[PDB]
Amino acid sequence: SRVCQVTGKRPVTGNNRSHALNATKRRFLPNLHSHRFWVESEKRFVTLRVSAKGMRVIDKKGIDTVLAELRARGEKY
Amino acid sequence: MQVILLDKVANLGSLGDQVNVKAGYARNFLVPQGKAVPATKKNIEFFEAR
RNA sequence: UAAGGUGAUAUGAACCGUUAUAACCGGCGAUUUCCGAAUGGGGAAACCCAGUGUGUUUCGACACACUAUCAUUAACUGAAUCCAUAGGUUAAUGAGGCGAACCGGGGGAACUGAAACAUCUAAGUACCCCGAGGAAAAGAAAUCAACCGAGAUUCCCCCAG
RNA sequence: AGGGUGACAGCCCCGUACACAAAAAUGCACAUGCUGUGAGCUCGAUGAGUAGGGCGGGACACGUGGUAUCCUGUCUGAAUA
RNA sequence: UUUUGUAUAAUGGGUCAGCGACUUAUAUUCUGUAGCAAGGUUAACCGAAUAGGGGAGCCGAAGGGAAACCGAGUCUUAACUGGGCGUUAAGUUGCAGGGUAUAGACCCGAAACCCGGUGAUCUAGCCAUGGGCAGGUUGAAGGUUGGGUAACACUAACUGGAGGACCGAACCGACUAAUGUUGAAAAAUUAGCGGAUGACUUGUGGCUGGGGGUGAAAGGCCAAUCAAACCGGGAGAUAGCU
RNA sequence: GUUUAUUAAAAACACAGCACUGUGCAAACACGAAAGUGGACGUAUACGGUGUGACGCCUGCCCGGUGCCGGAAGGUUAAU
RNA sequence: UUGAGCCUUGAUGGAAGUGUGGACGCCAGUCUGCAUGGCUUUAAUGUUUGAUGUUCUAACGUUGACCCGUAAUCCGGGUUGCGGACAGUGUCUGGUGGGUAGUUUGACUGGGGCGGUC
RNA sequence: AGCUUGACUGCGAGCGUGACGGCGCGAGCAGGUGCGAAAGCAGGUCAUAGUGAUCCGGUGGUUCUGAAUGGAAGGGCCAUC
Ligand SMILES: [Mg+2]
Ligand SMILES: [Mg+2]
Ligand SMILES: [Mg+2]
Ligand SMILES: [Mg+2]
Ligand SMILES: [Mg+2]
Ligand SMILES: [Mg+2]
Ligand SMILES: [Mg+2]
Ligand SMILES: [Mg+2]
Ligand SMILES: [Mg+2]
Ligand SMILES: [Mg+2]
Ligand SMILES: [Mg+2]
Ligand SMILES: [Mg+2]
Ligand SMILES: [Mg+2]
Ligand SMILES: [Mg+2]
Ligand SMILES: [Mg+2]
Ligand SMILES: [Mg+2]
Ligand SMILES: [Mg+2]
Ligand SMILES: [Mg+2]
Ligand SMILES: [Mg+2]
Ligand SMILES: [Mg+2]
Ligand SMILES: [Mg+2]
Ligand SMILES: [Mg+2]
Ligand SMILES: [Mg+2]
Ligand SMILES: [Mg+2]
Repeated sequence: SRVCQVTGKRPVTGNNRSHALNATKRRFLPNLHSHRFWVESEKRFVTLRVSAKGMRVIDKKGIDTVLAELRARGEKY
Repeated sequence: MQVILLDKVANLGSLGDQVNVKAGYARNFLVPQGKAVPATKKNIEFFEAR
């Protein structure tokens, strides 16, 4: 599924609206990517299906923390 | 993404400076290649003691 | 508790009981074929076939027990790669399916109304889905007030069509 | 109260008011035993990819309207008594 | 019943019996009636539970002006000789009724739109694996041997056995007619007719699903249903019509 | 040969043949939120789409309109 | 190669001898330097930043090859070749869009349509 | 033909005409103005066609309103598109 393994971001439904405001169902879905991440603390690469932001989080909090989560939460990975 | 260096490296190499690198440059090459590391405000003290 | 009983259509047969092991009622046990989440594999539900263990002064073949999957934990094992991982076996736990409404959540119509119809309405309704409890949810102010003050959430009547 | 009995029964029957009863198993309260759990004082700490913003939607009675406020798909991003 | 008008040859009714259509709730206003009266009445809730408590509140006693504001006046204008709305009549809460609002709002009736399901045991096409075609014709390529060429060509016999080839049963079709039309039959019977070694025909089993399938194409077929299947749901859709 | 099972078997559909056009393969194209699958265990003498319809003799003029192909200039033009 | 600011390689509120091209100089200075003599436009070095072109690998692709899980044309891991900041995807955005959907398409009227009328 | 801005602002007894929205006629009062010696006349044109409700919004004016308070936004009112 199109779920960001870091943020839990998933597709959400909203509307389209024309210039005449005609509503047509639609979905916003996240900017997923799947990415080889180096951990070093395990001498290995791990591919997380990750959103940008998911990346920007990993940048900030730093991988291992994020990996504490997921494992804390049960995410396969 | 400021990070601190480790070896020489590019037009910023210095064995331990606070640069401001582009993130992709950072978290895809330098760190996985061990040529820098994030400056997590804890890291800005170990290479700010020398 | 008891003088009468062996459910009903439902007589009959053969019985059982009367001062306490007749029946009947209640509490707790016992037995509880096969199918069905079905869980040993399969399958046209109630059937076919196994591996391993047990079992026979007639120790063959049959009968019985156990063997699904996932999760967590442990143990033992263990590639590419030596380390280490993935992988593999066993084990202990828990899950699975069903069920009236109420409840929270993910999705979410059109008829219809506008005396037509797009915005708007019907309506976050119907419906699909996931989940849980005896209730659910909500909740201990980054809330209101208006310079006076109030003091979580929830429900009822007002405020007011 | 009510039902039944060969027609309409306080006194025929079964009940009713009322007073009583549990060998066992259980719901609920307390009281403790066992397991798991933490209490207490001193000194600290005070929730950042967040608040806010841009784009797109959605929620708030409120249709973007002069539109506060809330939620976030997207790109951003503080102060810290 | 409907109509300008119906014995009407315009509708409806074979007959009887039973059932079958202006309701309910909450708001609002009017009439009646009752209580009290410049006042009337409580809502939830408490409850010794139709009591009693509870006056939060609602209506009325003041109007005028968009409003600030003023007030038996006020607004208009610089200002009214003025003018507009007001100042004189009582209100309010129950109970019964007439209207209206919101609801299915007097009852029955669509063709349809949306949602979730069930259907390829009919039929369309396709996949896989098995089966069928009496009898009789025609005589393609090729072959052989003579003739014939310099050798080929070519030619005659004989041989060979081609084809969405021929005639014709089984089998598959459905051109004509009559019969049948409350059938023998919700599509057949009889006499004739087409194909009949092929793009043939057939048994079993499989796959394709509803704005979707399949279609040698007719809008054909998708279970006697098809210009959007069937079942349940929204649902008492809506019906200015009968 | 096929067709409106059940009022139309035909001059309709199909057909071999013809032409245009797309497609360089992870093909175009189709089913599919996606994974994937068909196209094809094929590869331009292939495959899809469209029109025409054995064969014979042939298929003339018009690119202004609409469409398609090509066009690194300039004018106008979105978020930002 | 190259757009554009602040720092920078440009200018402002040992005298005199030998004296020669350029100056947007309406329309050409025997004047200055070459060895020697008691806080900018005419443009370019360090940057923070776009446009284009080359190169690289390290995100990302691989429906090439080999290895292991594993007797497995799925997936994953691994090595490697190829591709490579492209491709693809998310959000936003201009174009196209009967492929698909919802709808509109007046009334009068000597029937209706066409005409005419409003 | 001369001079001119009465094609004026606030009002309006009383009427006509419309289902209504509305439209029309009007002496007179107040302020200020023109022509006339003056009485006077003038609130557009000899009259009856020359037109468009509401909503949304623009503009100018306006101490009327201003979501704690001062402001402001926005609104109202007057004029106008
Ligand atoms: Mg079984
Ligand atoms: Mg099984
Ligand atoms: Mg309508
Ligand atoms: Mg205080
Ligand atoms: Mg805090
Ligand atoms: Mg008539
Ligand atoms: Mg009549
Ligand atoms: Mg008569
Ligand atoms: Mg008659
Ligand atoms: Mg009649
Ligand atoms: Mg079939
Ligand atoms: Mg034949
Ligand atoms: Mg024949
Ligand atoms: Mg049928
Ligand atoms: Mg109906
Ligand atoms: Mg409805
Ligand atoms: Mg027919
Ligand atoms: Mg026929
Ligand atoms: Mg072709
Ligand atoms: Mg033809
Ligand atoms: Mg359409
Ligand atoms: Mg509609
Ligand atoms: Mg008409
Ligand atoms: Mg405020």
